[PDB]
Amino acid sequence: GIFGAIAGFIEGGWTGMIDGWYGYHHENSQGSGYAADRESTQKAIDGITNKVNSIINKMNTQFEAVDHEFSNLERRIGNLNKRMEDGFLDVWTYNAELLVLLENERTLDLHDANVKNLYEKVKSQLRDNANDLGNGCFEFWHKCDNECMESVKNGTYDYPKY
Amino acid sequence: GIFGAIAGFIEGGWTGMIDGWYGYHHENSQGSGYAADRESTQKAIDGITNKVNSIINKMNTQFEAVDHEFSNLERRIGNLNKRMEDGFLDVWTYNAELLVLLENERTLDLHDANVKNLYEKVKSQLRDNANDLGNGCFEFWHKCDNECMESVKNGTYDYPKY
Amino acid sequence: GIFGAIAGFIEGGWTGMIDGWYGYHHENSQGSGYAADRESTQKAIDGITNKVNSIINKMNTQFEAVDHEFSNLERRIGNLNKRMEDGFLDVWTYNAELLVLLENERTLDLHDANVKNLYEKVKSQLRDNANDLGNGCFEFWHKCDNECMESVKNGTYDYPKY
Amino acid sequence: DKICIGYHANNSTTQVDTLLEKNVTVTHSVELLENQKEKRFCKIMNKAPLDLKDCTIEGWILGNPKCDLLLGDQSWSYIVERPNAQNGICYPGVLNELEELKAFIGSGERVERFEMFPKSTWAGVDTSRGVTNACPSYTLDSSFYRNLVWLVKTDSATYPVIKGTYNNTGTQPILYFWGVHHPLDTTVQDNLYGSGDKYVRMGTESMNFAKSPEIAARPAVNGQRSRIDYYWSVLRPGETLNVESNGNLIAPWYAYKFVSTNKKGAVFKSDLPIENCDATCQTITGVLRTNKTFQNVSPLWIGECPKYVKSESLRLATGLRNVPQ
Amino acid sequence: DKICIGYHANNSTTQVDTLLEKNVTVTHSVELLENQKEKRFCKIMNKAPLDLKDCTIEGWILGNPKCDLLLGDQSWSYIVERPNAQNGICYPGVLNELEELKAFIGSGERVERFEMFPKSTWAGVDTSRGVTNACPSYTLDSSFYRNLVWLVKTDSATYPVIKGTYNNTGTQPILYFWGVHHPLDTTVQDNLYGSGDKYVRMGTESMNFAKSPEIAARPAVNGQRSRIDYYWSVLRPGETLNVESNGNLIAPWYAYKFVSTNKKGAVFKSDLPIENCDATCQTITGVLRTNKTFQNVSPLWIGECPKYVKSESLRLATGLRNVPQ
Amino acid sequence: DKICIGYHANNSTTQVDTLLEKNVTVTHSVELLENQKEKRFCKIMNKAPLDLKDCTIEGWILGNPKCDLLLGDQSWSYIVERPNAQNGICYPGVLNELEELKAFIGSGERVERFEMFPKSTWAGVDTSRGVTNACPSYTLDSSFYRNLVWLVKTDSATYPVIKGTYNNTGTQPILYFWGVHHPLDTTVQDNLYGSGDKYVRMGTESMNFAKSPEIAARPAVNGQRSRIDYYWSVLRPGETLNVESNGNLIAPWYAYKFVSTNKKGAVFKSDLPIENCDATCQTITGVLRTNKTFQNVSPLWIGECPKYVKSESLRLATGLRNVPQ
Ligand SMILES: *[C@@H]1O[C@H](CO)[C@@H](O[C@@H]2O[C@H](CO)[C@@H](O[C@@H]3O[C@H](CO)[C@@H](O)[C@H](O)[C@@H]3O)[C@H](O)[C@H]2NC(C)=O)[C@H](O)[C@H]1NC(C)=O
Ligand SMILES: *[C@@H]1O[C@H](CO)[C@@H](O[C@@H]2O[C@H](CO)[C@@H](O[C@@H]3O[C@H](CO)[C@@H](O)[C@H](O)[C@@H]3O)[C@H](O)[C@H]2NC(C)=O)[C@H](O)[C@H]1NC(C)=O
Ligand SMILES: *[C@@H]1O[C@H](CO)[C@@H](O[C@@H]2O[C@H](CO)[C@@H](O[C@@H]3O[C@H](CO)[C@@H](O)[C@H](O)[C@@H]3O)[C@H](O)[C@H]2NC(C)=O)[C@H](O)[C@H]1NC(C)=O
Ligand SMILES: *[C@@H]1O[C@H](CO)[C@@H](O)[C@H](O)[C@H]1NC(C)=O
Ligand SMILES: *[C@@H]1O[C@H](CO)[C@@H](O)[C@H](O)[C@H]1NC(C)=O
Ligand SMILES: *[C@@H]1O[C@H](CO)[C@@H](O)[C@H](O)[C@H]1NC(C)=O
Ligand SMILES: *[C@@H]1O[C@H](CO)[C@@H](O)[C@H](O)[C@H]1NC(C)=O
Ligand SMILES: *[C@@H]1O[C@H](CO)[C@@H](O)[C@H](O)[C@H]1NC(C)=O
Ligand SMILES: *[C@@H]1O[C@H](CO)[C@@H](O)[C@H](O)[C@H]1NC(C)=O
Repeated sequence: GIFGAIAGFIEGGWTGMIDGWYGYHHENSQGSGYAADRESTQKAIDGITNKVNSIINKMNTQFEAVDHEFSNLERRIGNLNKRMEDGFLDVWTYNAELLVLLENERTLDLHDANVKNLYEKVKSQLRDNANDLGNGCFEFWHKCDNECMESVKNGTYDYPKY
Repeated sequence: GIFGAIAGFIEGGWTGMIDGWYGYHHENSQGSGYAADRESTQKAIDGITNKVNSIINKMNTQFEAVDHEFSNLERRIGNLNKRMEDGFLDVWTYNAELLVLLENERTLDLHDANVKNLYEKVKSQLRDNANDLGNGCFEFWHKCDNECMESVKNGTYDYPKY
Repeated sequence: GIFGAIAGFIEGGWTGMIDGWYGYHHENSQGSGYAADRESTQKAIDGITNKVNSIINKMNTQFEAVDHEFSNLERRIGNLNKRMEDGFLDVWTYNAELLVLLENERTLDLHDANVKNLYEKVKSQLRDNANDLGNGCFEFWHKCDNECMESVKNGTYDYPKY
Repeated sequence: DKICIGYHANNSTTQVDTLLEKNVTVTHSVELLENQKEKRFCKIMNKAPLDLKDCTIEGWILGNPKCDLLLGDQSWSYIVERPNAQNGICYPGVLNELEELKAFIGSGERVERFEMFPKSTWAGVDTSRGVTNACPSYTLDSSFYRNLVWLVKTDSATYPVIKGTYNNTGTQPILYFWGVHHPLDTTVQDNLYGSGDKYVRMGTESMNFAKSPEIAARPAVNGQRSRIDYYWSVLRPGETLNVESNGNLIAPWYAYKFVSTNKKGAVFKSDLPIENCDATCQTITGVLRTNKTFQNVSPLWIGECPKYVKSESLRLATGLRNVPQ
Repeated sequence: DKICIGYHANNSTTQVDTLLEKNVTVTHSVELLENQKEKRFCKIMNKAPLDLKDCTIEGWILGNPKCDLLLGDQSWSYIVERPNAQNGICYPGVLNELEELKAFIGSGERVERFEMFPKSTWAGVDTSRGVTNACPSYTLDSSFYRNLVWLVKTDSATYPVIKGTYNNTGTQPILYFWGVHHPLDTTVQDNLYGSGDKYVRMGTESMNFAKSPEIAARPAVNGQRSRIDYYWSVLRPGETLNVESNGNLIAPWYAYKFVSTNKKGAVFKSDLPIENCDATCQTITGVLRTNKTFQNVSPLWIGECPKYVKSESLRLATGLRNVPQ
Repeated sequence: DKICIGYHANNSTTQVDTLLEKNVTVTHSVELLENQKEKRFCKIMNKAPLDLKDCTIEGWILGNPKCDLLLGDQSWSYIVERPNAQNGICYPGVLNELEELKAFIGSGERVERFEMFPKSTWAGVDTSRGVTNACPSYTLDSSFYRNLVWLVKTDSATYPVIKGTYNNTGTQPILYFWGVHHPLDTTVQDNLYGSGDKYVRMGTESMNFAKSPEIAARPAVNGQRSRIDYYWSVLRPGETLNVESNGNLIAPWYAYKFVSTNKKGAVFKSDLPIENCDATCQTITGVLRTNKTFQNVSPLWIGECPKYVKSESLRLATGLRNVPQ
């Protein structure tokens, strides 16, 4: 991934976070847990759903081959028909296969970017008050209970306290 | 946006900066004002103008449908002509509509990246000497008059002073 | 480049680093030298080789024009043949030329991203222990011999020492 | 106390390809291509197809006596012709503009058989002896096409000029057939039509036809060295057909009121079974039941089908790179 | 003291679509598609089109007496045929290879009418009585095509062999017409051409023609049960045409020196008004005046037109996401 | 002590274009298009092409006496016809369905000439005097096609009915030719075939032919005002051909056992030299020797060629932006 987060500085995924694409693992006195970031997950779901549907809609025409026959004295127009039908078959096979390879690459980059930005949103809030361990984890210099955790996730962390 | 600046950590645009795409708002003893960064704005204008023109040039051929008629005993070649004309109409409608959706997405990412890099160029110059507020603004720890401001914008800010 | 490293905050390339695409220049008591980062270079070589080969494979069909002749009373089907052959020639010229312009842009961004991430991998390891000069160089606050240098490059730099 | 940023992994082994990398396992993905068919023919728009069974298109539409099963009115969503159908043109000869006829019939939806020229149309000729052992029915060993009548000479008085007329006063075009007989020698000619230069002439407001017998011995086919030149045309609404001949006329007896289709029209040459089922999408090699966008089953279909493509797979990534730990 | 990094917003409500998102407001954008036409026909390359008005292509080029307005030399950038034009083939019959003729004429730019065979070409026949009430002019109620001559028999002496010759010694190909008459019965035949087997034969260095009258009563059209088989050909530079006939010949009188176009050529079937204006791009449904790359007006045009496409809109983003505050 | 992160630069001046920027120098790149040809014809699959030299396709396959170099069996990977070849149809006339014949022959790989009807096939006619000064050989000034025989009348007894038969009992289709003579006047007709209505009739299990002479003086070509209507057909395995005629028959003498190609087939009209070399890819304007994906040399080729495209260049970036310092 060109953004460097997925299978990058965050080496692996979380099979434990089952309720979304991107999110958090917190650990404090009340214990541990996974939680999806629903805003960035839902935004990605909408974008990718839109992309799938747009591809499906642009591909919703069909070239129609026909059953028509040609006599032994119509070799030229019979072959013209074959070469044309094959002609369109090749451009649409090309269009579909190339599009999928291109879209797949960009889709993975999209997810990679979103994890990166999520990581940046958190680093930007905490600043001095946490230690960035280099792997997507932050160690707080102060006690962070459940409302503190939740204010980091909803993007309203209150730095001047603590 | 995958780079996270436009409608991201910089939440909104500036209707007050009318003379360019990306730029600055400064505030010191001499007052306030907007100024475009002309280097990054012009570079983007050239790139996007090039992209528009390249699309226009690649689309500067035309498939030519014809007026030719076919008798009641030429149903096969008449239908061959129709299916071919419709065939090319569908691939070009596909090519144009898909290209525009793809290019639009990447164009918005381009602008998003450029704002991000502009923000990085400034953060990199100031270092210790300013406080990053998390929204694209930096609060100086020292007095920054108009020449100081202008040296930040032209990328020659002199850290060892002040 | 949208990631801001190549011909960006790292202003130029190194003609002295001949053995790879991305890498390092170190300078300590034992002297100076260039070394490629083989992991990120090889990963890029594989990706780009895959991209070239995928393009070559998707383009490995051919529309076949024919030698067939048409009498003076076959102006309609002769012209149908011409317009169809020209029709496919135009879509494939379009497909090839557009693809190359698009792939070239994204390829340069790929390299640009990889240099950026390489720079981030190093900044993340060193932290306090080096001064980021803003141009892709880090000045160590401690002596860094050859094994220290090599541990930065292989991503096992040991911060708690020194 | 710590908070970590991370991403979803799961038990997926499903892979996609990208420009940069093959065989990448992703958490979620969607396949856009269908490679699955039901190997049979079904109804389309809840209308049944027409099975020709042991009759070819020509045998069916000419009224080959061994195609009586098909004889009459038909409605079809499409036509299925069996590869080994034996009942076509039984009396040797060429059906002219055969490929255009097939295309015409393929563009149709329904035919109504009706009597166009009763045998009593043709004054002073015999209409009851025009049979042949090249055209057996399932009972008689010498019959003839149910839609044509082989007119021969009476007692021995000379083959007079016969005449027929039909004004198409209906709303539908009429598909009809006729022929010209070409005996192998001049005595067979004389035995059937008498002496003199013979002609078959035919005309509407927009069509002209004129031909003479071309007497010659051709290689034997179904026991005949003679030939028939079969023809077809379409009488448009408001048009009128005049027939004039003094011999060698295979006359139009029955014809077809023809309903052209609003849809597409298909003629499938296949061995596949026709069954009692519904479908929205029918290809020549089977039924597709999908919501998918592409298919690699067949370029040839009737109904609402996905785009045909030569690809084995078109799997689109939706989720992210699967990196479980 | 502070400095902020930011981006442009404005009052734009113009939106674009992307793969990820519909209806995104952007600060700047450009529309690539034209959906606007001027509903009229104009000059192309400052050359005017040819309006056929109440004449069809056949009536014009055969010299139908009611098409005298068009008669003679013409230059055109394209041709406009009106849907309800009544003046075509007045004496019933088929123009052979009609669709190829239209394609030929469509590839042209200019015709020069000239006399190819003066009536005095044909020795021993009448050239002054070949008229018909099926071909009225605007004055006479019985006339005939200005480019053909219906040759009939004189006093009553037998229809001799007539002969004509033209060596094309010019630089341009010649478009010319001729016919074969088919009377309804044998007495009309005799009254006009006398007895005996009749023929019409025609030949150049590269073309052969031979046909006989086919006597039969066809349904009446414009009061005639007879027919004419109209033909056309092109005499190439250096080629020579020989005509030989002993009856039933509708002779070539006037013909056309033909200038083939370097451009494309169009024949527009339309009702749209022709006006006094210029254009670089003319479609069948109107004029386009644009610099834009695509258009969804028509696939059918003459001139320099944008690519035809079925899209309502193709708006390209140039500026960025509009987020005013 | 310091460590720096950086990237490769080199001495490259090779440039690529991108959507955002033209003329970008990159460290590494690959060109995908070939613009280079060897201006000659070579072997394909180590099989040689057939050079027609001074003979056209018609002259070769009809057996024009000046094409004896080519006469007999041939095997070819493709055919080269020279633009200025003078030896085609020497006795004036039209080869019917000429374009279909060329397409047929183009789909082939090998012909075997064999005698199909020995001259002794035709009872009671002269087979030794059918020559003409329009068809000189390189020795005789009056010869005729090696594959046809111009049958004329003997002493003066009347042109009897002649008959020929060939059952194709082999595994390959047979390409054969025949003609109908059209004298300029009725005395030349009488001098060669005698009086009476003449015919040429021909038939197989699937083909019928019938034509009469059409006597008329056409413009002189190679010193002849007469004409021949040349025809061709293909006798399929298992089929039998019957010939019947009483005059004006240009008879089939020799024919060709035809081997259809599994590959593509090409007929190149070119002046390029044929040389002693191998190739996998041969275009009409030269040989391509490449591994590249595209080419802008020609859309017309035989062999395994790269995709034809109108582009001057298709250079793909692989390395990065070249910024040496
Ligand atoms: C983001 O998360 C933070 C932390 O969960 C949210 O702040 C919390 O807001 C609730 C009320 O919405 C506060 O509870 C209140 O406490 C008082 C007693 O002091 C009680 O009388 C009220 O009825 C109510 O229960 C809670 O203290 C506060 N947590 C803090 C300040 O740490 C915040 O609202 C969230 N924002 C969004 C946009 O979701
Ligand atoms: C980037 O912006 C900075 C700040 O505006 C530019 O530095 C400024 O350069 C001017 C001259 O070009 C200096 O003014 C000079 O002052 C002396 C008196 O000390 C006077 O004798 C000269 O005639 C001239 O007016 C100005 O002091 C200086 N500002 C500083 C150092 O803060 C810089 O040139 C800009 N660079 C680029 C590449 O645009
Ligand atoms: C990344 O680079 C570092 C630095 O080059 C590598 O650490 C080095 O590992 C070697 C052994 O693999 C250490 O040498 C050893 O020294 C002892 C004596 O103390 C000797 O008995 C052993 O035989 C061996 O020579 C070397 O000290 C150590 N350098 C340090 C710790 O600074 C590291 O292995 C590299 N990792 C990867 C994955 O490449
Ligand atoms: C790689 O992909 C091919 C087909 O795309 C598949 O047959 C093969 O098993 C895959 N290999 C791995 C290791 O997934
Ligand atoms: C039948 O055709 C004739 C034309 O010959 C026409 O005059 C007559 O009105 C038609 N009859 C009907 C009932 O339409
Ligand atoms: C969304 O787009 C559609 C057409 O693309 C338009 O009709 C509709 O008004 C748009 N909605 C908004 C909220 O912009
Ligand atoms: C006209 O044609 C004849 C061929 O029959 C030719 O010999 C003669 O030279 C031609 N005349 C002119 C003036 O070209
Ligand atoms: C820019 O490119 C064109 C062709 O693409 C070339 O002719 C020209 O020399 C190039 N200019 C520079 C400065 O590289
Ligand atoms: C030749 O053709 C006849 C058909 O007329 C057939 O009966 C005969 O068996 C054939 N001969 C051979 C040797 O195939």
